Amino acid sequence: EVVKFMDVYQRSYCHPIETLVDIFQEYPDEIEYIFKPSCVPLMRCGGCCNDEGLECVPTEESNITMQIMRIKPHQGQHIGEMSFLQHNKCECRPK
Amino acid sequence: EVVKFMDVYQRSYCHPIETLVDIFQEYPDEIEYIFKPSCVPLMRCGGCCNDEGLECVPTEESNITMQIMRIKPHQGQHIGEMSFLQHNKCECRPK
Amino acid sequence: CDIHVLWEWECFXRX
Repeated sequence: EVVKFMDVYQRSYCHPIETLVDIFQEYPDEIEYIFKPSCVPLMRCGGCCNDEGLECVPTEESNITMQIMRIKPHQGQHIGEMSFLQHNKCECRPK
Repeated sequence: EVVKFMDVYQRSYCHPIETLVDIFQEYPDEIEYIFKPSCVPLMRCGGCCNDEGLECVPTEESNITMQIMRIKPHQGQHIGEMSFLQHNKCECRPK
Repeated sequence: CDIHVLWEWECFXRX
């Protein structure tokens, strides 16, 4: 039950993958609040390139909207809509 | 469609997720070689917990074997098996 | 075998 080479290469080469991302990364302006959940799942470019002088970066972006709980200290728990950026295609470019 | 609260939460709570991991970071000792591909897909703990004093951590691990191409500078390209650690179960625990 | 794109077995000949 060893994973064969071309399978390994194909599954690791630069493409959009489901990545759990802290909401504060996307909304650093709203650092005073607490969010539930604190992490959200987003298609983002990752994996490797043929060379260690190339980076995996996106070429087509898009937005998705999710319901997130937001708590301000000495204030209420609100559930509300927040928008996040997703990556649809990726390319290997020089670093 | 707007993703519903309960669905966001279920998808992002502490669990094993396919993750692209740099082979250098798993074997810093073998820093002399070049790897192709240079990262691999592994089941690892990710996601968030109900609280900000808990970490997502593994409770059950195992090994998977993959065919990797190992290149030494001024030497040949050899494809051989390497072993990596996977997480099978995850739980939220204190830090 | 262009370094910027994905794959053919006969790229991996050359190694």
